[PDB]
Amino acid sequence: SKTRYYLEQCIPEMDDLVEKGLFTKNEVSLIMKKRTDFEHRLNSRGSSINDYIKYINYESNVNKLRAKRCKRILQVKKTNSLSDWSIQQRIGFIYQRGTNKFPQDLKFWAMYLNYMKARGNQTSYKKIHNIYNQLLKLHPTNVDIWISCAKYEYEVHANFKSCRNIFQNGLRFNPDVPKLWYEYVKFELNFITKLINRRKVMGLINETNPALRGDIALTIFDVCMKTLGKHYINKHKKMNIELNKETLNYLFSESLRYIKLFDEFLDLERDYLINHVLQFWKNDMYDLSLRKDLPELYLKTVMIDITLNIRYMPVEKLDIDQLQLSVKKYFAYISKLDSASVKSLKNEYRSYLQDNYLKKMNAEDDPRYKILDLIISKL
Amino acid sequence: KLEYDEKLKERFRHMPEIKRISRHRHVPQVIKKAQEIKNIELSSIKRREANERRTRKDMPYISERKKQIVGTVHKY
Amino acid sequence: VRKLKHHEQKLLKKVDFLEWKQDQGHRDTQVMRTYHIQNREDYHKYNRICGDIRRLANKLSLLPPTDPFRRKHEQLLLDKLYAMGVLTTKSKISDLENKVTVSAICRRRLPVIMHRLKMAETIQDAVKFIEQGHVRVGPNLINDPAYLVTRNMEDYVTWVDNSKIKKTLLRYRNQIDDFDFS
RNA sequence: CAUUGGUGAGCAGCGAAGGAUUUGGUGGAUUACUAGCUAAUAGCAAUCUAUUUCAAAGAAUUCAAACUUGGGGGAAUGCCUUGUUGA
RNA sequence: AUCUGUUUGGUGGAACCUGAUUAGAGGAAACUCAAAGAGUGCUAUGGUAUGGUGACGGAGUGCGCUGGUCAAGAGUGUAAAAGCUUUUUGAACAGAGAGCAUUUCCGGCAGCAGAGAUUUCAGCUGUU
RNA sequence: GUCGACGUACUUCAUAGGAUCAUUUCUAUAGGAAUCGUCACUCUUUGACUCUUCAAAAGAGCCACUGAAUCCAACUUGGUUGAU
Repeated sequence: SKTRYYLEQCIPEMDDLVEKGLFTKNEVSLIMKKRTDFEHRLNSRGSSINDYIKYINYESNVNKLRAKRCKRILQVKKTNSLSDWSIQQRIGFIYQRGTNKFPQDLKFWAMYLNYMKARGNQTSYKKIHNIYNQLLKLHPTNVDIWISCAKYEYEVHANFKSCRNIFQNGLRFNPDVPKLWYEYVKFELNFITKLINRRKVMGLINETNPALRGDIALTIFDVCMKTLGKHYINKHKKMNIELNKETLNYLFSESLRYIKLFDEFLDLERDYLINHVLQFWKNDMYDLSLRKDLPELYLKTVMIDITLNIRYMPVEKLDIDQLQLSVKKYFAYISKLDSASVKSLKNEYRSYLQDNYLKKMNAEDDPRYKILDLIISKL
Repeated sequence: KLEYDEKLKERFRHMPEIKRISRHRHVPQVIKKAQEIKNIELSSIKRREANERRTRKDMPYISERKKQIVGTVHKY
Repeated sequence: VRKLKHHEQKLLKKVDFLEWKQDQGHRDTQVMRTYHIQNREDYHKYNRICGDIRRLANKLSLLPPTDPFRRKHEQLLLDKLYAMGVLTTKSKISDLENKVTVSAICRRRLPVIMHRLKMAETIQDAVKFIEQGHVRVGPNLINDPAYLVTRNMEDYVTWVDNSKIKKTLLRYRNQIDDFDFS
């Protein structure tokens, strides 16, 4: 039977261990009794994934004991024999059998992947790719596995082509998940930032382009808005107008969180990216006017633009002319908006300018801070 | 189970009653009678060839795999 | 043994743990169940006696038919077996081979006689009544169930006196006389 | 009227800090009393086995050996017997 | 009604006959013991078991393999063509992990430095 | 006249075609259908046990000690402001 075959496959390792001074024959017999129990539990009916986990833990501690015994007796870090890789091969085989039998246990899949990544020198990139291929075919609608695949390929191999292909296939399978779009934008921004800093490194060693601009991330942004809106409508499909307004509000939050990612990206042209996203939101969506449909969100976007005109610049090195231009834009927006909207926008702008400059610098310390306090009192 | 049975049959095919059971087939009566007629005729040819080999001091022994061939165009 | 599958039965046609050819159909067990025979060897002792009868009958048959010796001995055997009660009739010579059975002898045992005499409802009841000391054949109490009753001896197979069975039947008919001890 | 029918309710009488049925277990007896163990003229009983082995004695059917079978007919092949063939 | 006696339903069940059965026929109790039958449920999965006995693995390279495109050749057709076929070759490109080879390097040590979760990890500089 | 011959009347004797089973594989036919080391559940049949009815009958017997059950008596508690 299968248990007998697997035990007879375990035999040559114990031949090697007895041949070296590492283990006594009785100790080998006790180890094989435990392995007999575990192999019977795996190959019988009524098994669980916990039996696989316990067997892997047992083999791991056997390997640790073997390492200590090889350090102590022979005074060598490792022998050149079968026994130093055979337990590792067995643990990989137990993981493979467990994933084949219960493919739905994502924790066991993660344990398999972590183990195969951890034994880096002995494993193969081909093996990690095969485990990813099996797992991605079995669970194509799990976004985290696609993200982990792309992350492994980006940090370990720095394979930007494979990372792009992984993200594109994953978004083909999961077009409704905002998280995968976000990670794709983050990867592309990381790639172009690394290209920019690599060009800068070259320019300092020795002696434009839409790729360096960020138009790839902008196109991913636009396709994200269309696809996420369409799939959100398909999931939740006068009342249609209310649903469209709710969809626009839902997309607005993801857009603002993309804005926060752009603000996190300091090296990139934040002003360019914010200009593009506010251009998109200035363009009408869902057959309704944005400002008329969501005046609170329109006022929020106007205040966001007015603040981010100078928010990229530090408060210590703030430009009085830029602050005056922002205040003039705020006054124009207040004139355009309703009186309650103008009052709310003025209060928000005053609070933002206060938290920017008034807490940072004193009116006695800076002569321009007195003018800022006067402008805040006027607002 | 089937592979083990085949290997065991191959191992012990040489035994008397295993051979007896294994070679048994039901054969039509015409084919069986013609087989025994051909057996008798072959035995008669064998005794005639034995008499010829007794008469002739040196007769060539021709192979069963040679008997059917009258000739070849290109000689070897 | 579980039920054999089709391919197993072909290779195991002769296999049987419960019926063997030497058992002869469990004829002995059948006869002991019919007549409540307790001893195991009673059928085979009876069968040996039947075999002696049949061997003697075969030899008398191989004698010539118009032989005074043959005719006298066949009539002697027929009369003796009829007097014992093994043979119901004396008409035919061929009954000395056809109608001599173990069951014919077992029908002359005391419980079968009592059950035919309506003394007991079953042969097993008759067996128990014999072992419990209720039955006498003449003045003599018989507690052996294997005791064989002759045609003449049938007329004295009776309940013992002072028997609770005898008192019960007399009390049922309202004819119990306590001076007679019942 | 009878009830040698059932189920009950009550007297006389009997009558000592109760009475009446039923049932499990254990002990003694059920033949007529001379003690336990063993390798037994003795030793042991807390065993010994660190003397427990040597020597002596000891081999007929010249393997005789189913007194052991239900009855009637048989016996391909077994088995038994006898004869024969070749070693 | 010291009227009448048919019906319907209970109770009872002799004689004859008929059928079946026979250590007489049952009944009750169970997380009891035993012999079998039938039907279900359950990844129930080696068509030749795993990535490895330093007889090895990892990295790299060479060869091979795959796909479409382009060019050339050949066949067919034509008044020239176009078109079509190709078990013909070349080049560039995109690959797969899926074969083969290695007389390249790494699975010793010392030191530096970084990162990860005090240890670990690969890497660098030397040496063997 | 349990006699013959003849006449008459009566009684009884057919047979086939096909399939299956029977050889510890094969009943003679390729026109057919069966080769796997058990895990569990459900249902069903049967037999043991223990008790018992029809429904009895017989007690390996006697003493002693030691438990248990049941029915009365007595005592206790509840009960006509309601036991059964």
